[PDB]
Amino acid sequence: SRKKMGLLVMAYGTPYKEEDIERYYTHIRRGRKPEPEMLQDLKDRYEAIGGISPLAQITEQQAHNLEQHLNEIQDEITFKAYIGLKHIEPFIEDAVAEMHKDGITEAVSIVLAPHFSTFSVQSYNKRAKEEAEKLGGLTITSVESWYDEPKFVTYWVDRVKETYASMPEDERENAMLIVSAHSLPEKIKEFGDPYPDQLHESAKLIAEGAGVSEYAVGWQSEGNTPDPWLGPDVQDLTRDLFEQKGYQAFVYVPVGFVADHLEVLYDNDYECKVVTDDIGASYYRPEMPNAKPEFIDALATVVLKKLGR
Ligand SMILES: [Cl-]
Ligand SMILES: [Cl-]
Ligand SMILES: [Mg+2]
Ligand SMILES: [Mg+2]
Ligand SMILES: [Mg+2]
Repeated sequence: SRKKMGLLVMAYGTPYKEEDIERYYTHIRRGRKPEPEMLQDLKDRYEAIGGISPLAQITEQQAHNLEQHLNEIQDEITFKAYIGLKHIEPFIEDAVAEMHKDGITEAVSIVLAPHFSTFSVQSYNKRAKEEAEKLGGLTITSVESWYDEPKFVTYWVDRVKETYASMPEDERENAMLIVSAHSLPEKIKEFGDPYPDQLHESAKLIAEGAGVSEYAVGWQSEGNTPDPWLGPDVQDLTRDLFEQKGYQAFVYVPVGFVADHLEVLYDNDYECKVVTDDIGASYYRPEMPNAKPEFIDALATVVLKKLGR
């Protein structure tokens, strides 16, 4: 009696093993293979964060739990999850072609990145729809953003509350909250890309809900191109804020990311920790959503709301 629908879960993607590093970054670098020294460094970074194997598993677990949960909280639709990635197989097109072959005719998509941007989200959705249009007989409704879903805000608000609560007294009174997301080229502004504003809005909503009056907005993990990228970078912001007010502790909320991957386990947990360790301040970074029940419910609500349920 249920209506069959495809659940297209898209994401950036991650290597499955150390030997994937080369091709994964070549793709990210738009066809330019990393030099020998860079390849070695990347391997060292992944080893330092506990290994690669767990990365892709988080995404698979996210897609799977979301599929099971949605199927349990409503009784009108039966969802079937398909993972589509940008930088490694299964690619976005591959997932769409599979849904078609399996007989899916109606699907709903969601990107594992809360803020809309013309660079990624719009591109992912555009590519999924074009593949479906090319195959025919299949339509897709795409979630464009969900950073403002109350349940998602609540997740971070609660994590931040716990973090400040566990803080000593003299730290709680001189702590700074830094909310960040993946940095992108500044040129996106020429299209009126709401990306920057959505990050600032997430920061305001999380700070307000947690009761934190002192916070800043930062970017991280910027790529390497001649054109300028959104700033300031979390590393510089941390130092700059310290040099002007001398905070004793920094709380990092990489709201732009949803899992324990390299741009949090290393770009925050290591690179940011280096700076805080250097200035003599305490480092804090709340648990990422990953595949936890609270997060999966938030995502389920996002999907159902998109479908008018
Ligand atoms: Cl939407
Ligand atoms: Cl949006
Ligand atoms: Mg091996
Ligand atoms: Mg919206
Ligand atoms: Mg970097």
